[PDB]
Amino acid sequence: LRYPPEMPGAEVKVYKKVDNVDLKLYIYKPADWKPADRRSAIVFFFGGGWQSGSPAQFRPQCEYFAGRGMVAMAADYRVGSRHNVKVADCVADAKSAIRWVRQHAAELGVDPQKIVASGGSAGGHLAACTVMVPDLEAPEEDHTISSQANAAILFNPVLILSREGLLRERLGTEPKAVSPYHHIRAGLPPMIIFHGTADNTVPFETIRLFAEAMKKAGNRCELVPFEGAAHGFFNFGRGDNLAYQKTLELADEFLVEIGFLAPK
Repeated sequence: LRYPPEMPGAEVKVYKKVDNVDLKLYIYKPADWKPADRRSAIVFFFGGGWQSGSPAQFRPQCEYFAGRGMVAMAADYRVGSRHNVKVADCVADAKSAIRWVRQHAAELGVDPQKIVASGGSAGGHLAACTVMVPDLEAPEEDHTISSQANAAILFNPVLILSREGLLRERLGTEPKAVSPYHHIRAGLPPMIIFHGTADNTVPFETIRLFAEAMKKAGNRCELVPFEGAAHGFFNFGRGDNLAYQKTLELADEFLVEIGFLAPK
């Protein structure tokens, strides 16, 4: 992976300007797309510990879901190795991207109620924050436009950043305020999570505990273990793309199930 990324075929849009950085979305439109469409959308946030990473990470997935009829995009967001930011700033950027897509839904051919947030590791944390972590919004945006996504698809996310009830210098808030686990509650959007049982960076148990508490609150939170798999197992090019193909087909089925995508 390289940064800056190369996204051939993508329409580039600046979704946020902050400290003289133009943050871009890379948009992959489906065949027969028209502005008047009301398609589901998916916004991918790359991983990289809130420090590095590249939007190119989820370029293959964007091309897949565009091929299936969604408006699929990969968002850039600020990260520590490039910008003077903390985790809470990345959250604000991720929320800005969801808000921007909803705000621009009509020009994007998008149903503002069918916006999916997705990502891997730190990017999976950001996607989770856009469905359940309150506040941390850009202060000058229009908060009457919701930044909350309507579903989530998480690839070994980080969901617990605080040991309360169970890099702190670079969270930018008290740990609970950026910890999805600490905001579990009823009435949340549906989500599916893929995680390797042998993940040595983000322990599988933290995700199992999250999903159990989330089901107890009545939420559709499906955790799919990948037996013996390590961190990053799902990426294109890893293994023999078996896990890559498998997470796509399970994510596809999840989107058809919740009514965001038509069956193949």
